[PDB]
Amino acid sequence: VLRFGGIFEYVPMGAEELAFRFAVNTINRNRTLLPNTTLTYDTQKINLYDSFEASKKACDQLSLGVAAIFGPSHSSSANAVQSICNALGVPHIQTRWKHQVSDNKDSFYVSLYPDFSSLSRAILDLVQFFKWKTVTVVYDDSTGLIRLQELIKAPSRYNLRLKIRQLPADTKDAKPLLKEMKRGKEFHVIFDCSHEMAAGILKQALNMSMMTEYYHYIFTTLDLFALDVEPYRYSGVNMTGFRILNTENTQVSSIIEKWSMEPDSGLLDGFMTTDAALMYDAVHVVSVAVQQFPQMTVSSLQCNRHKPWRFGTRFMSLIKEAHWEGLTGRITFNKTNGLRTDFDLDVISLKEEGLEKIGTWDPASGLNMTE
Amino acid sequence: VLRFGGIFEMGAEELAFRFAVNTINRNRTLLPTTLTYDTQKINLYDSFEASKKACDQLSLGVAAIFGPSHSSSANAVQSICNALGVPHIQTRWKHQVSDNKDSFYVSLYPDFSSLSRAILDLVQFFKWKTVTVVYDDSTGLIRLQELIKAPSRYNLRLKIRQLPDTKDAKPLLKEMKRGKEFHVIFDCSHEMAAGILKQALNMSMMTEYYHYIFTTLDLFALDVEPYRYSGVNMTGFRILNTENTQVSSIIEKWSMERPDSGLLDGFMTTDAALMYDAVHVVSVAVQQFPQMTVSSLQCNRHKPWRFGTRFMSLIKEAHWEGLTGRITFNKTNGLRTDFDLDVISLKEEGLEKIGTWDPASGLNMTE
Ligand SMILES: *[C@@H]1O[C@H](CO)[C@@H](O)[C@H](O)[C@H]1NC(C)=O
Ligand SMILES: *[C@@H]1O[C@H](CO)[C@@H](O)[C@H](O)[C@H]1NC(C)=O
Ligand SMILES: *[C@@H]1O[C@H](CO)[C@@H](O)[C@H](O)[C@H]1NC(C)=O
Ligand SMILES: *[C@@H]1O[C@H](CO)[C@@H](O)[C@H](O)[C@H]1NC(C)=O
Ligand SMILES: *[C@@H]1O[C@H](CO)[C@@H](O)[C@H](O)[C@H]1NC(C)=O
Ligand SMILES: *[C@@H]1O[C@H](CO)[C@@H](O)[C@H](O)[C@H]1NC(C)=O
Repeated sequence: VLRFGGIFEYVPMGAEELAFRFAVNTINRNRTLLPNTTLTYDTQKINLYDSFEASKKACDQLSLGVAAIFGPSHSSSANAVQSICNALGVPHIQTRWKHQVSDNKDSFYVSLYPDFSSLSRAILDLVQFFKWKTVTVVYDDSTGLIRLQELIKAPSRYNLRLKIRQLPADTKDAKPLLKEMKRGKEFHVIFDCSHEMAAGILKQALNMSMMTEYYHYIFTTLDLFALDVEPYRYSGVNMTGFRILNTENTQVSSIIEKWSMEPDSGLLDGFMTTDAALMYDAVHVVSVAVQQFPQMTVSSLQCNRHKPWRFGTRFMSLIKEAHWEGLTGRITFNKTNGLRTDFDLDVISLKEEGLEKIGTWDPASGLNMTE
Repeated sequence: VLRFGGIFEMGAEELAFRFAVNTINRNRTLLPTTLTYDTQKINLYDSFEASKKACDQLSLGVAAIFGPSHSSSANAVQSICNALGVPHIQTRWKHQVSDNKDSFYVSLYPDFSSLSRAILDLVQFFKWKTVTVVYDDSTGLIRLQELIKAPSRYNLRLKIRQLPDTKDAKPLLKEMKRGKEFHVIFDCSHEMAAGILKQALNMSMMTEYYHYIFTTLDLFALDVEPYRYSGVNMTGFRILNTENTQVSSIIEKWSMERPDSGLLDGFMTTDAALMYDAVHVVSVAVQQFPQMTVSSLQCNRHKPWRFGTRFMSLIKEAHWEGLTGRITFNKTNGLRTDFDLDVISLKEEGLEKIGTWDPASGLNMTE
């Protein structure tokens, strides 16, 4: 019997927090996992973008005695708990993308979120398939540039002429930006934002008769198809994106169901995000690591009192090597970056019947289209 | 008599800090009071060690911490400073976040959105149609983003590359030479720059066809001797007013205290000059607040700093003529968005001021 850690936003409850609890409870029930063990956990609710509070709440979970911390979903917060985890030798489990640094030499952490250099290369692979010559990439926050940088420096190695814009704070302030694209005849567009931001801008692009067949939008969000695309079914507009969540598999469909069993924004109700799906998978991927390490026993470690974690290098090694078929498909880590650089995607596009798989992608095979 | 804080990777910023408080002590005009300080040497890119060393300086009792010169390290001490209400003094650019609501901090480094707008103002003056922007690390994209999204509002067609090893820049140079990319912007440290110029030279890439612009403000602490009569054009900016002799003599007694790399020996970087100015800009704030007294504050024991909101207010309002010119802060971002630059270019006599710039006036060229 051992304990896990968790840090989530403070507020109604969070979707990642529920995917975490729900995950350890189905690990308890399921015989195959922990036939001689039981998962308990400790939840901490911190105000995000607060490195200090995240570090303290982290140290409280460390003295309490955890085998791994599932840190916050933010840049600053996650970097703090990542450094504390690397110091005291306790594994850090990130479920989102954060800006990494070459200088940084932390090793006690892994990220289940699909390496975003693989996704940027999948996007341009999709632009190659569409034979696009021009394209306007519009991002939400500045980190978007660091994210899909492999796409930004394609025009230098390729024959591409892409403009690049950004949208302000207000959601509905996207109309002026849309006026400039409409006016600039920029029909091929990539959007770097959350599926919520996306559903919001599509509702405005619609008001600006911008949903014709001339336009073709690609989306960064993997939760693209948790969107109510009903209003744009027969508008003639094309839309494409990726999906790492294998909802095609019924095992995944039933898990998503018992999870959803527990407003007019444009989103569909009763859906599981990839952030929630990645937290659920994280719990399972670390459960298979501890499964191969029956001699595990948490320990009370203090931040002020320097003291590495006993079974750290061993546990972290079993985690970076773990291969697990989860909701998001085959899960494996780049031995160098402990970063998930190899994964399977399903390219999907809007049709007159709705969004549907038109092919697959992956860093290896490249781009396979079911013509 | 009060104490200051400092965190560094001896270093040039650390010496500019000590040197700064010692000249504040000597100089009558300031502290007619005495400055003592506490130095901490942390391994950079270590949020944890930076937070602990910071809390040790907080319990010790400081009036302000001059945090580390890194993203992660500076964000940690920035959050701790905002919590315990002690002013944070950053001297470099770090990626800021809209969500972040910390207020106890200011950055003397010139707002990099003003510099990105000065760069394109320079590209407008040169009437460049094409241009290849090559950055060093990924944060460069976030930095000069105001330039990257110019092609959408303007008539510009700029490529964009990244460099990996210093000497591994040759393949990148082959692609530019081959792609006829003569107009080039470089986003890197003056050390990286001096290194790539030495290679561009070996590749007969220093002709009059090429024209390089540089992000580094320490551009002209470079040995540009080998490219004097090569015919190549080179341009950059300078916020350090070495033209002013007061600044020239300070830089001198500084270089009196402390390899074939392409750099010039005995120079003061803008990072060191900004630390020196920081100490003075915060000294003028405490000068207008004689009722100041440091306090021992604990991290585990929540307790804001008494004269925090007041001190931080006197600092964000402080106007000070320093080594880097007039220093003032954007009331909203506590970020130095208004400053004076001196555009400089390589001639047959060497680098020299060919004009000035600033967010207000725009671009003034001494034709
Ligand atoms: C679109 O939005 C405008 C306001 O921006 C509103 O006045 C108009 O009724 C809308 N047009 C339609 C028919 O959707
Ligand atoms: C692992 O990381 C290296 C270096 O970033 C990268 O080149 C490689 O593609 C990654 N591994 C895989 C198979 O994705
Ligand atoms: C440039 O570098 C090459 C390879 O090291 C060297 O052989 C050559 O002499 C250099 N060019 C000159 C003229 O210095
Ligand atoms: C560089 O400067 C000289 C000054 O005479 C100018 O004639 C030339 O056009 C410039 N080089 C470029 C980039 O054209
Ligand atoms: C401060 O920054 C804002 C952008 O955040 C800018 O619009 C404003 O002009 C700056 N303050 C002034 C008036 O100098
Ligand atoms: C242009 O520079 C001159 C000095 O050469 C300066 O006196 C003048 O104020 C500048 N013009 C303006 C106001 O932009």
